[PDB]
Amino acid sequence: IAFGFADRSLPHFTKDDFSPESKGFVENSYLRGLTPQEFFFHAMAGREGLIDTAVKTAETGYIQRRLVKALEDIMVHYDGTTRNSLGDIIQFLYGED
Amino acid sequence: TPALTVYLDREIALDIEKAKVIQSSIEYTTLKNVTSATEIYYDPDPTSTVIEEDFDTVEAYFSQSPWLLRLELDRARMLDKQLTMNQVADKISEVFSDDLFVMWSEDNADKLIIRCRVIEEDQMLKRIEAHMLDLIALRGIPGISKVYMVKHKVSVPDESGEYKNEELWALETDGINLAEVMAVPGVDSSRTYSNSFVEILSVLGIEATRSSLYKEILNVIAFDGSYVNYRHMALLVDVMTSRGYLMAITRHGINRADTGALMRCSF
Amino acid sequence: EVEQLLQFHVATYMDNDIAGQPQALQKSGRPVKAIRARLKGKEGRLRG
Amino acid sequence: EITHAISSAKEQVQEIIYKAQHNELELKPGMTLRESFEGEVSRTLNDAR
Amino acid sequence: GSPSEPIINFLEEWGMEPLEDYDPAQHTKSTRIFVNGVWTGIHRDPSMLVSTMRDLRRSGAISPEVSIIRDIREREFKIFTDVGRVYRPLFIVEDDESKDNKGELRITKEHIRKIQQGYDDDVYGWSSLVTSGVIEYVDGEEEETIMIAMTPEDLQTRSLNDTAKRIKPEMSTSSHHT
Amino acid sequence: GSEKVLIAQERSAANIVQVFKKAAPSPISHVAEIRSALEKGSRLISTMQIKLYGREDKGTGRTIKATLPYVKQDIPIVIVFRALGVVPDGEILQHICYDENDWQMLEMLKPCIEEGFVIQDKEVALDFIGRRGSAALGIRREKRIQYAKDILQKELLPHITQEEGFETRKTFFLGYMVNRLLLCALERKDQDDRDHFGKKRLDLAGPLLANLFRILFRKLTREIYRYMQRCIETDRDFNLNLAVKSTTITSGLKYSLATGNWGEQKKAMSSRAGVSQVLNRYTYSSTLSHLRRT
Amino acid sequence: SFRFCLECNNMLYPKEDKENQRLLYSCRNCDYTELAEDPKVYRHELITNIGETAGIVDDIGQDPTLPRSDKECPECHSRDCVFFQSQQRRKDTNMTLFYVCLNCKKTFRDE
Amino acid sequence: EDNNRIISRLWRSFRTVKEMAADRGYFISQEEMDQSLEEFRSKICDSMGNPQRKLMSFLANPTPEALEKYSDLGTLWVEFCDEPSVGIKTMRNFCLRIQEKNFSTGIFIYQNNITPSANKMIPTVSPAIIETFQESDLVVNITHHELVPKHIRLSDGEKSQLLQRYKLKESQLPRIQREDPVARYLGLKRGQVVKIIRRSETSGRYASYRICL
RNA sequence: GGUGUCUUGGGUG
Ligand SMILES: [Zn+2]
Ligand SMILES: [Zn+2]
Repeated sequence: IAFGFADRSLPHFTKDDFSPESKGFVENSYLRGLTPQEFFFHAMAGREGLIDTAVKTAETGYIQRRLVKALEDIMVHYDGTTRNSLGDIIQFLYGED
Repeated sequence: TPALTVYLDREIALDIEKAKVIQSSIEYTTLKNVTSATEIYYDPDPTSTVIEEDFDTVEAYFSQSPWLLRLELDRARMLDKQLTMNQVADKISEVFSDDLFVMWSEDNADKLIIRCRVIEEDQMLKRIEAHMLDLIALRGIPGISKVYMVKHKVSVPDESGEYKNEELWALETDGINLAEVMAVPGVDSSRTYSNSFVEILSVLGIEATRSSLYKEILNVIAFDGSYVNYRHMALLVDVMTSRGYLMAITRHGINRADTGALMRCSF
Repeated sequence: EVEQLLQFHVATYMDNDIAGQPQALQKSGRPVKAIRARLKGKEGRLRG
Repeated sequence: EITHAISSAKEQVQEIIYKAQHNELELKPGMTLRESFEGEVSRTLNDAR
Repeated sequence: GSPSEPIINFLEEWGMEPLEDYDPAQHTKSTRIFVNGVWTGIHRDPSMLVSTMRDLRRSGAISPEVSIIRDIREREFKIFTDVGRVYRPLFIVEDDESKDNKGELRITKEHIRKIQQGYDDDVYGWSSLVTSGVIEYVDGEEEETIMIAMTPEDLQTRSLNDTAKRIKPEMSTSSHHT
Repeated sequence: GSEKVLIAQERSAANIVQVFKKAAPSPISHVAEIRSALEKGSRLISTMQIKLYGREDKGTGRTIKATLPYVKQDIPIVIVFRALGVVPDGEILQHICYDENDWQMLEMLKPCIEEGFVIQDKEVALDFIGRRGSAALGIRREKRIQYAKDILQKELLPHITQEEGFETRKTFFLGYMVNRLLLCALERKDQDDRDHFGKKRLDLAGPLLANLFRILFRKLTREIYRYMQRCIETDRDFNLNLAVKSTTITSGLKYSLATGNWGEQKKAMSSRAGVSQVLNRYTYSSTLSHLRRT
Repeated sequence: SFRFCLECNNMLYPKEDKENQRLLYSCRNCDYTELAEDPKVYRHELITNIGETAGIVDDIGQDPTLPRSDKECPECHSRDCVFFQSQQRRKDTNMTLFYVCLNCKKTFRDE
Repeated sequence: EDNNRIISRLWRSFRTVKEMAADRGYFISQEEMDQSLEEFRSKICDSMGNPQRKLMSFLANPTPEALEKYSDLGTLWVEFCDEPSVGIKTMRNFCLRIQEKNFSTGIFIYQNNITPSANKMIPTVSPAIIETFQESDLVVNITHHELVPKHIRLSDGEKSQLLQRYKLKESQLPRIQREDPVARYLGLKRGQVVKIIRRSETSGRYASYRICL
């Protein structure tokens, strides 16, 4: 957990405190319950996960669209070769086996 | 993050001192890396000096412009890089043959110093000082900013034919220069590999480019334990290297083919 | 002036995305749906 | 047992902090003293959990 | 939002020196005073100025929504009366280090008795608490400079062993918390 | 007949200096940016960056050049200190250096002094500023000076003051900004945090309606001018109750609150959308949350 | 550290008195030219430490956010001191600390 | 000192050049293959230690197998030039000497740079062929790299056989650039087809074919 | 026998 405040993670800590509790170690379990500081740090981490899930899916879909458009015209032919729409050879035998 | 994997010759590959010497040989150091603080001194008489330390040095170096440069070289920095005063002064004179006259204190001297002379001249000294500190090379391949002493658990057969692990020192490096590092003595020239397959294409050809491309894609996919069957990535790398050069998966790559207009427009 | 008005009307009848000039606008403030805009994009003819 | 392990890890982290503050930490290749400190602490706490 | 005129007047009264009387040959230690992002002067001694400003805000003389932000490493004193700042209330721990009342909450059971009654004993609501100096507002910038106890029990370190209740943190690195 | 709620708008604070790092293939490395606004009206006025040209080990000239509004090319800093009325480089440095003992900052200030050594008086530097004011071609020097002097007086830190005879205060703020720039450039302080919530403001119904009403009322006054241009020609007394078309402000407020597009109707594009939304009355907590959204 | 002109209040630049071979300093605005004391004409540093202990003020004891340590003050044997790490912000800097006593305001270290 | 390094690099380049010539089909004496660093220094260097690059220049004739197979394989000339920078003068002399003694192919290894004016004489000297390499490029033999499989140029008849077996036109083959380091190393001309046998983790062995651009 | 077009905001997968 970065020092979002000046030299501390939260305003309930002192400056330049590198202990596990200051920088986001949650000592409790879910059964026992998180403290307010631990609750906030775990919320930051879950928010990071939600942002990642929301934002990476667009890059992934773009990548898969580009791959499909690049490889869409490639078919195994009756002579065993793997050719594109221009008839150009990509592999003389599919998968080399 | 460009990086090489420099396999060493077997005799070196087991010994650690030899591997460290090769490491020192491959890494790039500039005069910045061993310099503490540079001055500019007015020294009106070449045969004399206004300074009180280096008078003996130049009286022992004897038996142009009055502008002097007195740059200092820290001790431990030389010690850790196996660098002395002699090699540094030789390298400076190698590229500053006759437009510069160099005085240098000795290595055992209580202060490690270098003095230079020019042959209003208060700004050519500044330009020369900047250009020396920022362009004088000492040893190694330009483009290799860091070198690491890494350990690889290769599995090779024994003299009984049974496969046994074997613990060898190899090299990893920041930055990329495949052709020049491949030439450096002590390196297994037949096994150096780069993570930039454009470099592979420029140096080793297109088939090696295909191999490197498959290796990178397999690494990225199988990083987390996912397994994609071989033939799919083989097809993907065969499409990218079929024309003889690297074809990117973009409009700039896909739309330079000879296919019909309707395919290209549909994308 | 009038021939250039003709040139501009003919141009924006076909392509209303010309760099470095205003766009042919409609009464409501929206730009005109040119033919190129009909043909391009996720919602254009080819992909939509 | 669990709380003893967590206390042991807190003591280890405090010792790493003392070593870093008194200039005694062992650096790693391609890695800064602060990045080495952070990597060692993260290793310690992950193994504690 | 709030007018900046009373802030400037108090600063001029209490000792702020102007920038038309500025000479960096002498003023190597002086602290510069910003009001709404405008540098308006310098002071020889920010301590009593910030103390007096905080007492004025906690007495009602200054608008309760006015930021009073001292910076110590940067030798700055920033007062904000801007509109649009987000703020939240906190209890005020007695911090004057001179009386037995030091280190515990200024709010007591008399204040809660008055709040339940609904009037003072010669309407007592939230604003009366804010103006009596037991709760104040802090925005994000002022939050940088304060030391907030998480719960009223955290104001004192306890000497337990409850396998069910969660361990309230040790807070051992710091010898004495203020 | 439709319930509408105004969503609070989040914006960076005003009148604060922030210093930013830059990217590797950029000659500019460090940028101090300040936006200026007045306590009355709370409206933006002008923006003024102060960039640090020269990369690490590249871009040999490590000068610092401001970027004044209404000028095309970036002026060196000593030039603007001279245009504001402090020519001697000693006074510029002293306005910059509070502590003579420090040496690194004074060592990083020389290339600026060298690139702006030519000027020695206020008029010539202020013309150098004037030659860039992006105006028409061929204005003579004596009034090019007036245009540039106007830029140096107003549109240069309007929050400080826009009246004449107080240039020293603007010079002092320039010195403070330069010092923060150098502190960020010399690694003696970390770069300013864009996401810090103390450096942000929330615009509720008040300021939003203030902005929209200001726009629409200047519209109304332009209509009043364009009517009093005609009717006065007739040389008649007019009672002004037929001179104001009241439907302009009403239609504008209603259009903005009913569509959400915050701006004039013909500028729906380039205007913020969603400022106003249909109040969610599906359940009680949804209403309570929607009324407190940002 | 280059000085400034005693008359024109600009800055003096180096030059050479070829008839005496002594480094003067020439005003590029006025004609005044004085003798100098220090024959250094330029300086450059990369391993610097200005800002090591400089990030301290007199009233740093008044900061209620600084963590307080139990180190003994070498000066006044005071058992209460606030402490902090290097205010320098470079990447390779140490994590070694600095220690400020609240009694004498003398800075000390754990060395 | 640095002289040892220069001599060693030159000897490595010479060994690479001889391996190139033998790979391309020319006959090389078994003794000149195993040329050692010290024996090279003996036959080339001086009392002062500097090397005579005019003695490394050799002459190669087609091996009878590479004549029965590649009927268009003539005689090879390989020259290490002495001028670090090379201008139109040296290329003029080289082309005059190559046409003067009807050498089919001329490999021109240079040190520093080849100026464009000199570079322009390479294609206008038909029917001979002139190729150039830089010494820095020749230090490592890239065909010894593990990632570079063995390339074998097809003959005209075998290229025709390949095209008819697959019912193919030339433009429907995978391709290799004329500037490819392994195409440059092999002296591939436009239209010639290499056969590339390579490791296959699914089938063991796989033969690929590329045509030269 | 024939139930129109575009943007803004809030959600579901
Ligand atoms: Zn002067
Ligand atoms: Zn003390």
